[PDB]
Amino acid sequence: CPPAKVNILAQSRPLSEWPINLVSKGVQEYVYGLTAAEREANGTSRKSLDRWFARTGVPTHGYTTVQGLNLILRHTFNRYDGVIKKVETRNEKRRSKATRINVSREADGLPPIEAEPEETAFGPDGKLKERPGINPSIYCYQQVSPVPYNPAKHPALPFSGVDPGAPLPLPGYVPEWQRPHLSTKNKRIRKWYARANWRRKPGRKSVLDEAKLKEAALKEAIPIIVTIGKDWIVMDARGLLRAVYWRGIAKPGLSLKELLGFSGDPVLDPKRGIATFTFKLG
DNA sequence: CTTCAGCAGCACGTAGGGGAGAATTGG
RNA sequence: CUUGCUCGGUUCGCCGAGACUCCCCUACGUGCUGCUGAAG
DNA sequence: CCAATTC
Repeated sequence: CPPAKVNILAQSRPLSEWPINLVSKGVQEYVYGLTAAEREANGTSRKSLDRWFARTGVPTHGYTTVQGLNLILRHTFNRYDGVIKKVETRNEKRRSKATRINVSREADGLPPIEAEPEETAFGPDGKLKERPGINPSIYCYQQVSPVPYNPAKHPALPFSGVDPGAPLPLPGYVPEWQRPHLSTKNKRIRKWYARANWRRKPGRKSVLDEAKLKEAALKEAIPIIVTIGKDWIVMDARGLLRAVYWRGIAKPGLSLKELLGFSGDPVLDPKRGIATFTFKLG
């Protein structure tokens, strides 16, 4: 299941202010640090995750979605136990080392020697020692998936979305002295607005018109709008188009129905202004 | 003006926890 | 092969050669900064 | 349709 990247183009308000991000971070800040006998009492239903949000003092910000709540609760409590799992596995290896030295101990016939003490992940106050930090990932789920852009349905915005089904489209003077060795083989076709062509390096003298490349990248945008609640993330499927193009899956035959068909559960990373997409099973 | 000594890191490997859906279905 | 990353050519118009299992977290290191205690 | 259920 190889990954792919999409650069977020448009959004209403920053990802970190989304109810999904807020509720995730709250759940993690509450769970993270809890005595081993507290996580038992506080450790898939509308009813279950409507008393869990009352027994625990984790407020919900207007986000009651089973597909949107269970995820956080599945990851958090698996991390809290992988932290204990690191200590437990190291202790298991320590006990294996004790067994290894004991084997030779019976062969020598001497009484067993003293063994080093073990460790835990909790200190004396009952709280966790290696407290895991807050993952900022805003995971997306089935009912809120990458949909193409249709200006009739989605909110007005300067963009231009192609029809669900149509084979997607397949300055730049290439001057005469540039044509004795133009690449006859198959490779990428960048464009005039590509930023690899305008980066500031000493052998270059026309560097980085600030808005021109950005505008000509946005003109030909393939937008996809994941909409969670009243918030929307308008994406750029070109990064997804490249991945299927260079990985030998579709050769100039796809639309914004088959492209997205190649997982509708993206992982959004708010800090980088990026989106991550998975593939199918093969 | 030197060895070492123990914490931290702008920086780097490691090193090991975790994560990366889609099929009914009711109302 | 439309975004995006790395590195090169230039007449400054884009051209060429590539990477593409990624994100978070805990800790620790080696070179350099910082606080100290030994020896003339 | 679309937010809830399985596994």
